[PDB]
Amino acid sequence: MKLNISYPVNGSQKTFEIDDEHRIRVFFDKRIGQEVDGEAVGDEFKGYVFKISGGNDKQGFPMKQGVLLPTRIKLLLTKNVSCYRPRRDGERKRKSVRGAIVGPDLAVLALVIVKKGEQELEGLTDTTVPKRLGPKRANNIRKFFGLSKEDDVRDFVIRREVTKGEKTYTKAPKIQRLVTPQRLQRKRHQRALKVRNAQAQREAAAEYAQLLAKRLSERKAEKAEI
Amino acid sequence: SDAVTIRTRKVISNPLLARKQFVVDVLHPNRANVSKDELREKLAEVYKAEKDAVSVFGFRTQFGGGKSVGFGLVYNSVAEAKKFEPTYRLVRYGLAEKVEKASRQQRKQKKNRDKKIFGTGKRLAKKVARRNAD
Amino acid sequence: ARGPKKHLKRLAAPHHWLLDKLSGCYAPRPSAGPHKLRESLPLIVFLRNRLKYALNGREVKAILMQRHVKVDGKVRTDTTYPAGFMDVITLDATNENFRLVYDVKGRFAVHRITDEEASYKLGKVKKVQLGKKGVPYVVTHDGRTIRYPDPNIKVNDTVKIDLASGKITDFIKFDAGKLVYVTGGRNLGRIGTIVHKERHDGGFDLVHIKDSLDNTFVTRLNNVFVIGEQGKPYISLPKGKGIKLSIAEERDRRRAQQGL
RNA sequence: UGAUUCAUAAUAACUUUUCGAAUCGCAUGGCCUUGUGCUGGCGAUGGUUCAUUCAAAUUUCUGCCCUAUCAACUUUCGAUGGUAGGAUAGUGGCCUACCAUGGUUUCAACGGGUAACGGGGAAUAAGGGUUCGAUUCCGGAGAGGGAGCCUGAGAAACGGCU
RNA sequence: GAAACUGCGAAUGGCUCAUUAAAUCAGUUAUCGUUUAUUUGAUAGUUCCUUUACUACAUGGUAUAACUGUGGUAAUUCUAG
Ligand SMILES: [Mg+2]
Ligand SMILES: [Mg+2]
Ligand SMILES: [Mg+2]
Ligand SMILES: [Mg+2]
Ligand SMILES: [Mg+2]
Ligand SMILES: [Mg+2]
Ligand SMILES: [Mg+2]
Ligand SMILES: [Mg+2]
Ligand SMILES: [Mg+2]
Ligand SMILES: [Mg+2]
Ligand SMILES: [Mg+2]
Ligand SMILES: [Mg+2]
Ligand SMILES: [Mg+2]
Ligand SMILES: [Mg+2]
Ligand SMILES: [Mg+2]
Ligand SMILES: [Mg+2]
Ligand SMILES: [Mg+2]
Ligand SMILES: [Mg+2]
Ligand SMILES: [Mg+2]
Ligand SMILES: [Mg+2]
Ligand SMILES: [Mg+2]
Repeated sequence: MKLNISYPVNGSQKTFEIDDEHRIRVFFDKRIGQEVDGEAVGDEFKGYVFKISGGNDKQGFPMKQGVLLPTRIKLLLTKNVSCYRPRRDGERKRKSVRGAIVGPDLAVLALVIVKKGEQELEGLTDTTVPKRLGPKRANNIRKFFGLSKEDDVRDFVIRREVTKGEKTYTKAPKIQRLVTPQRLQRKRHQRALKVRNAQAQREAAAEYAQLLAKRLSERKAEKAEI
Repeated sequence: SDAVTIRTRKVISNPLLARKQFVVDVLHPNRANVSKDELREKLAEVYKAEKDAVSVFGFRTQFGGGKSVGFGLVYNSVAEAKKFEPTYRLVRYGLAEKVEKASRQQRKQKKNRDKKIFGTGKRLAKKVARRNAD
Repeated sequence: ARGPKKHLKRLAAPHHWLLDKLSGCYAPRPSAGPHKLRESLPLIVFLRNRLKYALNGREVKAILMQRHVKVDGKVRTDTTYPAGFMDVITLDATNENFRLVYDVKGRFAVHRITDEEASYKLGKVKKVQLGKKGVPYVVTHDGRTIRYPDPNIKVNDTVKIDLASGKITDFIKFDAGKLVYVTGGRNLGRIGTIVHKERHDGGFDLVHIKDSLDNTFVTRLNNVFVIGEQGKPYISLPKGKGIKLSIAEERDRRRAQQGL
């Protein structure tokens, strides 16, 4: 089968087609999230520790995490689960997923290197893939660059230069949750609106109570005369 | 000498859409169905606007001939005519180029084809190309 | 079935909108709003059909999205906003104000009022009740909750709402000898004074209304709207004053007015 | 209010504690300890409760074709009612538990047929009638047959799912 | 401004008359027997766990799509790491 191996701390990943099934009975009858040692997997993966994180069988059905059961069953999959993307709100689909137990009917395993071995793999460790996006929220930039509570995050924004041959410019994202005078003005407006709303309601209540007292005194005057 | 003698009945001034709207009665004896070019020119000269701020539509000519009755609009400016006037009738008057789209069937077929792709389809196209290469 | 309806068929529209039978299968279903669906007039029907200011519904939308129309002092850019009875429609361009009052045939009339009268409206009290924190409120016929009313205001009274600050300027009681605007039924649009109110505890209090030509008619109290004293109405009445001439006197008026 | 244990208020607490703006645009005024300090406009979108509107659900009275070669039907397994609970958005045998033995019928119940969706209406027009109404408007019901449910204010939805 | 997340709509319309004989439906009531998005109007100074133990309000947190990259299936508006 193929081994989709990913080394996430450089973000890099590649596939090794491993034939000669003496090497891949080390994977058999082991679930997802279980760790294996790479010496039995090969001489090139010597000292490495993989964690089985997923896989696809023949006929392409994915390994659902933590089913049991090295065969395929049809599950009623819901929202926020693997192996299903709902096309409506509240739509559940009876799809067939393949179990978490690794068997010989897999076409590809998914492995994550949780421990680098002795030798350096030619497509997993020597190469580093950069992250596509830097942080965008203010305090996420602050904890990315480790600054402080009070600092200008505007000066620490990761900018990327876009070159169209003749014209080169830079683009920076936005600072979501950025403390701005517009936000302070909006907060102040809401506080002032609550305060003057309560003041105007109390003034209307006091004026109405004066009216009620006047009508009560008039009614008492027009009743005591009788 | 041909006595086109256009007149405008039922005049309503509309500042809401910034125009004057009226019924165009065209008395054209010894003439059949004058044109809308002549009607727009001769309404432009009587309402003093411009040719391109005057809009005419209607003109069902009376049985037996010699009279055509329609509707007319004279906008306060050409920009206010292009803002408020339908695109088909701007295309009629030459104020707008006709948009060249696909037909209705190919537009809806393209939409239903694009409903089957989640995302931009760059990854899907790369996977399909690589897998169909082997 | 299965949910709220969103289409109004033409021929299922209210008859007083005077929509032509042909030219489309559908009628403008009014939005939810201050007035009931069959007792309101949408802005597309007012602008396109009554005032003739727009030829299409596309032009009604083009009028409203420039914030030209305003109903009761607020802009109301909806095409099918339910402008009903007593509603003041101000068009700031063209400098004119309309009050949506019925004509005597039972139809909303194009009635131009002044800018002084456009600064207020009248509202029939639907309920007087105590709200939360013990605060009295009054509900008018156009859905307005008005807090802290006069304690003498009861149901079937008429308040005068100021349309800028929506308060009660004054009010009119429901007594015998006060003007009525009939807002429902086959006597809709008629104006007269209350002779007396017939009680009927259990349901449907009746009102005996007499107009200026001494023609008495009986109307349910849901359809009675007080508009002022004997004479001197608080609103400006439309042309015709709610008299309901018969059809013989109507053709007599037409032959006496078209012959010059 | 025709009428209430209504509206509403108060007291003692209760709560896998509900809401009480960490949202967006445009304009950038005003004041004096000139700090990018304090204030500040027109809106948009949210949001609790009441009212309104659009509704929905249930419901009173009265009205339906032919058939007795259909005279008794209902009550096992809710049929009529009472009490209490559960359930519901809510009334209610809607369901459950315990009691009572009721309820409908020659003024046609119950059953059978319908080549029956009901109505506004249509044809024929002395008057009365007779016949039609799947069909452009209103209401119902259904998405091949049944059943079950998700999401949602609203569906037992089928150009939603099992 | 594609994509995608979120929001709203998808419950309307349209079709058909199979079921259905106090059932639907019609006129008439009732909700003092209820739910109600939206619209419209009104509405919220009280937020402290057992105050003499508060943790930013010039404003808290992570976790995901789109995207990148590696794939499986002959195939689906399949989707996995
Ligand atoms: Mg933001
Ligand atoms: Mg429907
Ligand atoms: Mg509408
Ligand atoms: Mg109980
Ligand atoms: Mg009970
Ligand atoms: Mg029982
Ligand atoms: Mg049938
Ligand atoms: Mg005969
Ligand atoms: Mg029928
Ligand atoms: Mg029918
Ligand atoms: Mg049939
Ligand atoms: Mg129908
Ligand atoms: Mg259905
Ligand atoms: Mg079929
Ligand atoms: Mg079916
Ligand atoms: Mg929805
Ligand atoms: Mg279904
Ligand atoms: Mg279909
Ligand atoms: Mg459908
Ligand atoms: Mg969404
Ligand atoms: Mg909406």
